[PDB]
Amino acid sequence: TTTLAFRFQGGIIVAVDSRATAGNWVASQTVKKVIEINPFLLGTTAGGAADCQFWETWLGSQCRLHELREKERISVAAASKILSNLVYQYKGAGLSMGTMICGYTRKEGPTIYYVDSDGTRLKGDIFCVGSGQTFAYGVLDSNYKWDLSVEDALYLGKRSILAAAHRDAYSGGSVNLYHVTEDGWIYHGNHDVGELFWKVKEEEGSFNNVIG
Amino acid sequence: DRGVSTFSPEGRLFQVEYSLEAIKLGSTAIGIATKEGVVLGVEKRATSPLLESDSIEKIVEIDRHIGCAMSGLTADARSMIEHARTAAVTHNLYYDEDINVESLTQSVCDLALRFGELMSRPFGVALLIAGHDADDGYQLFHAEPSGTFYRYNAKAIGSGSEGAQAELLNEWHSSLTLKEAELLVLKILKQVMEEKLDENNAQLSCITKQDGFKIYDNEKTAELIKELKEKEAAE
Amino acid sequence: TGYDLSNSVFSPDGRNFQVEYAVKAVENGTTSIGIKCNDGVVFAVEKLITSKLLVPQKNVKIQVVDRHIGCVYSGLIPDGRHLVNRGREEAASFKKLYKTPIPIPAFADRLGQYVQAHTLYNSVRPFGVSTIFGGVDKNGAHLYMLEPSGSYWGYKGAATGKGRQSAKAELEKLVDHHPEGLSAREAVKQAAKIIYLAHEDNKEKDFELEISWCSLSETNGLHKFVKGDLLQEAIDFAQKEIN
Amino acid sequence: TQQPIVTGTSVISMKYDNGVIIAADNLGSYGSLLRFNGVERLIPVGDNTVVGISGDISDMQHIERLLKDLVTENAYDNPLADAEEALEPSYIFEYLATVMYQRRSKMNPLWNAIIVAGVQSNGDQFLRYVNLLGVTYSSPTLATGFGAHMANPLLRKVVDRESDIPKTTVQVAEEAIVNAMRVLYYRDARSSRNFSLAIIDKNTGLTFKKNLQVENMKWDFAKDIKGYGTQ
Amino acid sequence: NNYDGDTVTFSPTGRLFQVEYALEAIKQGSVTVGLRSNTHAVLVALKRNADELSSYQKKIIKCDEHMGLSLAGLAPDARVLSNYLRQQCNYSSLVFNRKLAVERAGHLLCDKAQKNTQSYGGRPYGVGLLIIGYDKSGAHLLEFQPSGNVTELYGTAIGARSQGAKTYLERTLDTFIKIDGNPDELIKAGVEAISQSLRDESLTVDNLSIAIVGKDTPFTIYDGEAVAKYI
Amino acid sequence: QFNPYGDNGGTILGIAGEDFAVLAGDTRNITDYSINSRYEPKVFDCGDNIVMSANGFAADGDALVKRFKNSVKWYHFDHNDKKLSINSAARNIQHLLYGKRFFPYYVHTIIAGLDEDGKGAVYSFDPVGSYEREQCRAGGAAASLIMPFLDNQVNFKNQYEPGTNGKVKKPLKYLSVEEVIKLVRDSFTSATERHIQVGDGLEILIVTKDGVRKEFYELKRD
Amino acid sequence: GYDRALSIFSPDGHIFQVEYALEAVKRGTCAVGVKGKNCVVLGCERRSTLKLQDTRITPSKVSKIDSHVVLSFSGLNADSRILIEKARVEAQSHRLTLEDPVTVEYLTRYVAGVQQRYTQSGGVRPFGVSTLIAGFDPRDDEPKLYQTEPSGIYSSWSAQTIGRNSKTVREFLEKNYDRKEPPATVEECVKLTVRSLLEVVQTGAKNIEITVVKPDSDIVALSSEEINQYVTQIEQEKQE
Amino acid sequence: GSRRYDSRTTIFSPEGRLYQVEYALESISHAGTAIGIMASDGIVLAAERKVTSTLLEQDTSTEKLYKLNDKIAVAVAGLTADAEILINTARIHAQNYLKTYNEDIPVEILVRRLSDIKQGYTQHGGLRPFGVSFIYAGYDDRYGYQLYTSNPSGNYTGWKAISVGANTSAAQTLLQMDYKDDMKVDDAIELALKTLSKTTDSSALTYDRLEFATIRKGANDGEVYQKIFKPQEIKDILVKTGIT
Ligand SMILES: *[C@@](C)(CO)[C@](*)(O)[C@H](Cc1ccccc1)NC(=O)[C@H](Cc1ccc(OC)cc1)NC(=O)[C@H](C)NC(=O)CN1CCOCC1
Repeated sequence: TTTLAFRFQGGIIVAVDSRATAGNWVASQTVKKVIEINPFLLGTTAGGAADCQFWETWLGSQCRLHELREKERISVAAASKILSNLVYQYKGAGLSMGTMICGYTRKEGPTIYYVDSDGTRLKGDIFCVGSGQTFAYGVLDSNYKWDLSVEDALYLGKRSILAAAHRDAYSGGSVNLYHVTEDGWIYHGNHDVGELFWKVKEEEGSFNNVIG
Repeated sequence: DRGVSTFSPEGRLFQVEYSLEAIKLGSTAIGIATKEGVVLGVEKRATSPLLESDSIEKIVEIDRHIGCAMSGLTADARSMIEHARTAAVTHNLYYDEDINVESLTQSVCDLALRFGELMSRPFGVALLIAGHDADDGYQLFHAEPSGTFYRYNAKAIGSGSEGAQAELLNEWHSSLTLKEAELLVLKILKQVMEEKLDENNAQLSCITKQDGFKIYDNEKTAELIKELKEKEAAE
Repeated sequence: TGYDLSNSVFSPDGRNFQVEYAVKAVENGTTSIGIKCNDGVVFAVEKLITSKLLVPQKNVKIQVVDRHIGCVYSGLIPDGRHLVNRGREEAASFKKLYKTPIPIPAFADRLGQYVQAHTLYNSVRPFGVSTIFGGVDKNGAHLYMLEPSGSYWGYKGAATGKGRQSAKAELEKLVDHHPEGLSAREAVKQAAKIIYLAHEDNKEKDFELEISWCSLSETNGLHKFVKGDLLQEAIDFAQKEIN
Repeated sequence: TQQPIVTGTSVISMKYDNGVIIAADNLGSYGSLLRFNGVERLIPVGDNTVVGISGDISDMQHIERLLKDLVTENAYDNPLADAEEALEPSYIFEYLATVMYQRRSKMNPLWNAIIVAGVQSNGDQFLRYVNLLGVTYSSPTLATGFGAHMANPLLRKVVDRESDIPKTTVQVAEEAIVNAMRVLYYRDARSSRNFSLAIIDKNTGLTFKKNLQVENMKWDFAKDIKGYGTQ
Repeated sequence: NNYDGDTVTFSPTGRLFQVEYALEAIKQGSVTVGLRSNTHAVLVALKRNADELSSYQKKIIKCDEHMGLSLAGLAPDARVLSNYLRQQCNYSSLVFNRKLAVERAGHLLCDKAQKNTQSYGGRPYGVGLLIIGYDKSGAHLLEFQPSGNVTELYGTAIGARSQGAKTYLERTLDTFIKIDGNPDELIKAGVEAISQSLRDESLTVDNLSIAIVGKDTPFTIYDGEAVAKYI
Repeated sequence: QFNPYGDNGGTILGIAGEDFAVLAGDTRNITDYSINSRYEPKVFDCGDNIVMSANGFAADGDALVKRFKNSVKWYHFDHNDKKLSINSAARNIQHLLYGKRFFPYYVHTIIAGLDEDGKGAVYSFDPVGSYEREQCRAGGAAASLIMPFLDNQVNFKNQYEPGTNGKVKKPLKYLSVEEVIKLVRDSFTSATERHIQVGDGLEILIVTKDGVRKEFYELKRD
Repeated sequence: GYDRALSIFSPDGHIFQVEYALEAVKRGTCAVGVKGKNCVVLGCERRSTLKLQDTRITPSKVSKIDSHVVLSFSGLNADSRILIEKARVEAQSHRLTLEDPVTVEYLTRYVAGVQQRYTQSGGVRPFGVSTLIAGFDPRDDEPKLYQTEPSGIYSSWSAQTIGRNSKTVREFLEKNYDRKEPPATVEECVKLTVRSLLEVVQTGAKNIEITVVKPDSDIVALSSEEINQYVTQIEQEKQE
Repeated sequence: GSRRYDSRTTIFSPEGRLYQVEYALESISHAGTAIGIMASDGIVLAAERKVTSTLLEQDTSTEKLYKLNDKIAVAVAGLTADAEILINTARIHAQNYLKTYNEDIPVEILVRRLSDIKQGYTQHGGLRPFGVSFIYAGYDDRYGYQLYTSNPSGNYTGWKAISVGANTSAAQTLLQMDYKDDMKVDDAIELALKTLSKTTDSSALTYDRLEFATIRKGANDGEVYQKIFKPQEIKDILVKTGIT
């Protein structure tokens, strides 16, 4: 994996790859690594596939029960802490999870929480998680400003995953984009790296290391 | 004294039969099922004018496709609702689908007889569980503390139940619209209620396939009350 | 008073009225008997045909414990089954630890202690069955009869149920007239007669006969049901004696 | 977590036109020491099933008791215990299979390989394998340990697929089994000359043969062999 | 009187009044009928409603592909017992790869109901059950009572006014027992039998409930327009 | 020290069509270098038009199929004989597998059938419960041999329209049941040639709205 | 473990143990809650048969559950401690998992749930206590006042009273409290509360406790002299 | 079963009272009177032994007054055996607090916990309550000198002066009359003895029928001392105040 999400002027961008691995064997190229918990909450998956898939789905059930009991959508902070407290109970057992809980609420505004399987829980504006997190950080950090437009921010997220997809052997397949606003999350399509790379290379003039 | 799970000579459980008497003392709750949706309405019955009536929560959401109205010792219902909500969401987790209204009702009714010498006594509250699913469509169930549940086209429980049930018998047909069913609940509630019916002491709700389970606002119910009075005076 | 309302309570006599009340349930039930013979034991029971709708031969009341012990009882049938289920657990644990199949006297005390245990507390009800049981072991043939109190003894012949006194009288004659002993095949024929004679005390509904036996020679020391030609031969012998 | 101590070697078996044959030698090895020579490793259950067991003998004897106890339990409240509701080979197998997998799943296995051979009530031949891991499979020929490597090849020349079963008589099938037992005696360092054989036929029923010996052995060519090369 | 406070107490004449009061709950229940031939076994059940706006209480429950029952009395108690039967039927399948015998099904229910009548705190089950099934010894019909007493029959009926249907079946015994290889006619005989227990009311489309099991027929239930054929 | 896992070899394959779905698997069972059975089926009809296979360690495979079959049975009892949809069956299997996250079932699981719109569906699982719906999946020992062939022939990967300067891709389209079975047979004969744990026989279970049909084909026995 | 079902139904459909628990509440000292436009005031009676008391150390009638919520009660004093303790623990647990203090509705719902659980659990009797729970939700200026009782039912009140002679003070509040225009200021709200207690108490000396709660965890208890000034002012206006 | 013989100790009366608690209080009202008086510079504990026999060993005896820790003591009224169960629990609780926080336990905290235990016996468990009333006398650096009382109900309250056991009605009237806030310890000693001497059911109050104790800051500089009075010391203080 490679997953990212960052805060900016126009809300939150969330971008992920779609590759699954079993060692050097490419298990899948079409995997969904963004869990839609509710119209205002997203969860990114990185690490052990079943672990992420199972427990984030489970998280979605706990968030549903919260709003039934409390007649109010769960806060991003509370949602992230349910998950972080859960994995903390399993600490040492061998769970492998690198997650980001992203969403909007009235009291918090746009918020991103990093949660991982050894119990670390961190609020922040920018995070990149997964085997190719370093590659995404390189492109994202060097191009990031708060005053980015929705159009530019979407592209930067897409371009950062593409960068990691290229270099990281354990990332790739396709890019899944999301945009989170005050009105909720908006899906911005699946982008196959097969075509996206050459489209970006040509139009942007980048990736000069590759034989054109 | 005597055992909690004791049978009477007529072949009935004393404690279950006594809990039914508690339910008769409770406030009225009515449910009507149509092909366009199911309607649930209740009598709030504030004990004093200083009590803020909007805090009286006798209609309750279980899931987006299942609603619930109660009557009797309403405090006993909290754990029943909690179980129902957990069951509904749990099934959604295990099977990636909405849970059938009958299966939900059956799950709640399994708690009913789990008492003896488990909890110390039966529940002192009856429930009207209304919902929709893809298989059997719009459904209304009456769940008792005996562990038994009947499906109904329309049903009234509480203090004005027998009088209201006889009224529903005449009025109900298989081609009722939702608007008709809303007015019919208000009409019958106003008949059996002690105090005069208005938007503050009575509450309406419905469940449709499209919009799911919704509790009506006091502004919306007030207009349905005004629409009801005009139509009765019109003939 | 109130001494009979609770189980395990001594009356001023020194009696447990709840157990004596359980005996009344036993007396109410159908007749069952047991006959000890030369090299084994025979069991028989009265099955009342309530209706034509009862499937013949398909409501079996005699039960086997392990492979060498037969059990029959009168009174509350479910209580009897519960006791046999325990017997089967007891016999299984004995064989598990000690290898050899449980001896009849050993087995008898296992049931005896269990039934007696149900007279020690008010939280449990005494057993509503008298159980006639026995079989063949290393020391030979044994016949026992166990009661609601936990009381049991060894018997030459045993009987319980609504027609116990009739059967007891008929059993006593066999003990007197056959001091040297009674054969296994003879005991089956006699068992049929005694059930038929004991049926006079329950003659509204007609009945169905059911016999079983353990014998060192005839059944090779194992518990078997009497069926087919040998059963019909025993019925005909009984029919000839009543007329 | 175990380690097997007193062990039993190959159990071999095959189907034929009217039933099944199964065989296993009478040895209880203690490592390289051939300790016990009077060990019966074929155990009949009723008159229509034979269970052949290899591996740890203490665990074999535990399984013996479980089967012995299963017959007793089935007879309880069962007027048709010797007829329609008698124990079938398939029932006996599935029970053991369940036990074996439950034990491996508790990390405390019964250190055995088992072959259940028998005939069903409708005349169908039953033959199926199960081991310490709970792994199950069925085939016209089945064998454990060295039998799997040496016996199966020979037995598969007689019955290579399903269609070859009707074409195989009991005479032909028994000859192949007895031959395979000889080959195992030549080549298995933990095997003995003495063995037992069982036939379960749909017509003639259960035939249990004891105290058989491997005979017609070729050893005469040994005298002509000298050294290990030059000599 | 003084001896009916709980199930742990015997009366002076040797009666268990709590068990008898549980038996009374069955008599209040709606009528249901059971009967069989040699090939098929049939359940017919009169369903009951609270009023015209209500549904009709479902009486018949499926336990396995080859077994099920009809209830009369406390419905929740039927749910508890039927669930237990479902588990036992299922245990027999998973562990032994064996369809649970209808006779054993009865023995298991008897022993479950018994434990409730001998211990303080608990209560007897307040429901009667008619179990039908087709196993290795053909078709079967059982009558369960919460006293613990289970009885195998050719035909029977339990509930309110069940004596009318029970007498009819006692007369018709010789006729309906030989309805072999004909489902519809065996049902017709059952529908005619339950009709002898009707008063004022008659069999309507959403009132009648029929179930059947047999040689080449899994346990299936018929309700609604599917039972219009038999009115 | 006792090792509770084993490898029983073999390989399985699932393909989905427009109004059908197939689940294939060889009939060979092995341990180490010995053949245990030449015909031991591991693709099972589980009811409700759901076929299932759990390839890898046969003891864990059989145990899982046995539990899911049982899960289908209790679904009918608890929810008024409702048909278990393929998507619901998938999620249920996830919980079965993840239930043993810390002592896993050593199997790659594949189920096939039809979705609620009547269209063909294949779901595939990892050993601890991860799942994903696909048009195409191969599982087991020879998955690495077969899977890339499927990418090329079912999803038309790396295939462009002739003469379009590698600009226009070959359009995606559903395959007929006749064309799918051709790909299945070729996939298994190819895998049999180069993988020692694959051979003996091929058993295919086809799923349409009409029901579950079977087809068997011989494979090389070496 | 002691299992006996102590709370059970009777032929007429009543659970007597729960109803007898209400009688214990009726015996208890009076407690009143009045909420204004920007505040809530909790008034409490203290019986004057106890002189030689040490008011420094004697348990106060109004208890802080958190910095923003308070709880007063009527009924058995020992029983009230157990509810208060559980409530205080749940308050800290909520802050720990949700990262936000409890709402007054949530805290009330929890306390009511505990009370209910003791009406259908074996071996236990119901709480002989009714409570008034008041406060302000986090980042909210709308006043909240709730009431609970032994049965487990709870509800929101504009103003409410419980305890002995509560039916007298409830009568006073029903005519004196205007829904359209609640007490605009703190002084007005405290005065109305003291007025309502003066219908029942006896003397306005060391018999009345007042606790004022304002938004953003602003809670203070009034002293004797401060309360006495309200008593002096009300009596002079009364003589008219 | 056993239901038949259950007294149901933890239930309400129709009037909303706890039967067993009320009856336990009736029991305590026959016990020897115990008095506690709190002064500005200390606390006095005085108690009357239950009808003494002349052959009772008086010096090596403890019936009424018990030490919980160095800063806290209690006077007992009711069943002694019951009190000792509770006292050992209190002694342990005080040591747990010291072990946890490295500070002597505040008086109210110890009193609350002991009272919470009594409450438990009135709400659950099906057991009879403890037939005991305590007067707690103690000091801590928050509230200084403190007097509390607890009863079988588990309810506790604070006091300037208080009596428990027999004749509390008469005793409380006499204390309410002569007590004032600026009182000293030596004055409170005199008041305690004078109150017992008038409320006693005995003919005359003597040294052999009393237990007495003080908690002063009468040690050297800013520290608290507990004085459990010896027989001879009670004899002297009884003469000094002019009662004998
Ligand atoms: C990139 C591709 C690097 O793996 C991502 O982290 C990716 C995230 C992901 C999220 C959702 C769905 C699919 C993929 N992770 C994987 O693909 C993951 C890598 C991984 C494997 C094993 C691990 O040990 C805990 C940790 C990470 N791959 C898997 O989980 C594969 C498909 N499954 C297995 O290896 C099954 N194992 C898991 C551990 O338990 C034994 C069985």
